[PDB]
Amino acid sequence: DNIQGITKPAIRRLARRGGVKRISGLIYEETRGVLKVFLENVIRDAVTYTEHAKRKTVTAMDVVYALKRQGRTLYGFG
Amino acid sequence: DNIQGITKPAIRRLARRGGVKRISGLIYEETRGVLKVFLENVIRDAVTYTEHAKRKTVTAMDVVYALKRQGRTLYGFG
Amino acid sequence: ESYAIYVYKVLKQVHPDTGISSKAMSIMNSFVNDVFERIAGEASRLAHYNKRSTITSREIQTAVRLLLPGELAKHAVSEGTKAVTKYTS
Amino acid sequence: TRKESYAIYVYKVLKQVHPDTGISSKAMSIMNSFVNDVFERIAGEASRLAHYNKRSTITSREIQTAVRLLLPGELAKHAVSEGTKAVTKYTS
Amino acid sequence: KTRSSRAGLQFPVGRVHRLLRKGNYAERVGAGAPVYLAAVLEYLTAEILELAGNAARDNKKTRIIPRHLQLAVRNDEELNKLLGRVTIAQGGVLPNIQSVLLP
Amino acid sequence: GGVMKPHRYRPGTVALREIRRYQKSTELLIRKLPFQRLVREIAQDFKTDLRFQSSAVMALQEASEAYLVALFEDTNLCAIHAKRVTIMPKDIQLARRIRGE
Amino acid sequence: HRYRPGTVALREIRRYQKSTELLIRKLPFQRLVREIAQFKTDLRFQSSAVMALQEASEAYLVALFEDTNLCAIHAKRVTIMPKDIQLARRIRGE
Repeated sequence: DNIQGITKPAIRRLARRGGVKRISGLIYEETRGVLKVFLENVIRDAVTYTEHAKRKTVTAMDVVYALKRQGRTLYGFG
Repeated sequence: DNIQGITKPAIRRLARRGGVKRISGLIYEETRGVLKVFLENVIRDAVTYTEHAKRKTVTAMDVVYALKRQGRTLYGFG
Repeated sequence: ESYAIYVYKVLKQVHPDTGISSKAMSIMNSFVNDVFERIAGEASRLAHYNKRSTITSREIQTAVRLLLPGELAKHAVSEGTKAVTKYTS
Repeated sequence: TRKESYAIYVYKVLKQVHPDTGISSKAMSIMNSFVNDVFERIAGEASRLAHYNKRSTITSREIQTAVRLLLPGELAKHAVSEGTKAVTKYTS
Repeated sequence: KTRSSRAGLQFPVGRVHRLLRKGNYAERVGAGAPVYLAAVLEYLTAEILELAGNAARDNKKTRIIPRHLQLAVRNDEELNKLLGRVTIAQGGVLPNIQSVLLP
Repeated sequence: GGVMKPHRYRPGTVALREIRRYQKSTELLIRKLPFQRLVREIAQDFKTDLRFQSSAVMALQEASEAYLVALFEDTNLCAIHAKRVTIMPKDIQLARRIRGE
Repeated sequence: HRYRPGTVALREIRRYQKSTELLIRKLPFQRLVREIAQFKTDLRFQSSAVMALQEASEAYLVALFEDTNLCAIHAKRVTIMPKDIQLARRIRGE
């Protein structure tokens, strides 16, 4: 149960960066669920690429390719 | 002013298809503006494709390619 | 040329006594073309990432697994594997 | 093993548009990513166009069409101007 | 004999092979690629047509119409995900009314 | 002695009836000739003396009708979230903003 | 001495929009990833991969919360509520 490691202070800080002034007490579970879904999708794609590549190690380029597949296009990691 | 040809009851009809019960009096102009912008973009792309093809007639396949470029695939006019 | 006759031959196997309109036929033609383009482009990317000249059944399978949803992808892979096995056996 | 990059070229450009200005390694990597991304976009659009008109050769005309389709507003105009100027000077 | 007969499929393998060799996707193609792709296409087509026929029989009709294709695709969990960004001409929408509007 | 009329529909009833009526069918909702004139007019701004295909215009009409239908579908959700029955331009703007337009 | 409710909230908003650091702790995130990566047993990871995942996740969450705040404001509320997130994700197309 490592999803509880995304702590309430962390989510509050992220919201603050988002421009939220007042936060309800029920936001954190929904945020945890959403983060879990997003990470699951990306990691599934990354693992798919790795298995096709015949690699034990998941490389960063694989993560980039998954994000490009889903339409995020992260810069700064090659 | 052919934009006025998009009649008030026509917009009401589109809304009814969408599932709107009560329509405000300014929805119509806003929809006129939105539709104008959208058509302008699509037509610009289509005419670009045509002029690249050296044609004077605007084929339907050009409209299809333009809509694909926007990211709205259309089945039927292939 | 198009896939019309092939669509018919498929249609008659899953619904004998039915018909289909020309507009529906064109829609299916577009759908076949679209799926083919998607899968082919994905396979071409995959073959580029590993710097390999050839697209293989493995490449197509990778593309299918990436592109389709799960329950659909599993059946797709099963059918493709059965077909490619029968092709040689 | 050696690998290709764009760092020196970007630095030469920067030294032309800002004689006194440094750039961090992270920024250089981001710029490499941007250059690669734009190159891929333009090239793929050009191939798609070249396929639509059944042409074996991608020429400057297809590239210009691709750029015009892909860049918004006056940026496309300036891009076309620069490319045309460069080609014209290239011929002579 | 035709490769489809060997593979037991219905879509033509050879035309797919020619399209791959012609559509500028790579330098080479393995013998098995077209057969696999044809099998996938046949399976997807059969699925779509089965759902379309079921939708048609549900309305006492014998000819599949674009509205039926729309209902079949949108009334499925995974096909809708696969065709989320596709607009079907003469397709229409799904009948539904928000519960806060009914009296 | 006079001719008494029976009654008047409660408001919204016929609106819902029209909602069902237009959701059941699949047809073009926009006046075709005005639409063609509008397309021609706005196309004149990119290349003078153009010519169109009938299907090229039918496709444009289809795409536009679908786009507007989706926009209204999201806008109705926006309005409902605002606890309103009437639909407002601000809801349209919010829908476009969140969608990314 | 106390700062009135919301003042320190604005102070945090300003300072965290000014800053560019990461907000989520690396070790919990790495544990989460390596836990939900069990798809293929006994996997190995480059650090840069986890760094890119963290970056993308924080960016996605920030982008989502922006629309959440927009919705809440549209609802004439200061406090964000889960229904706002649900509306944002519904309109966004997820």
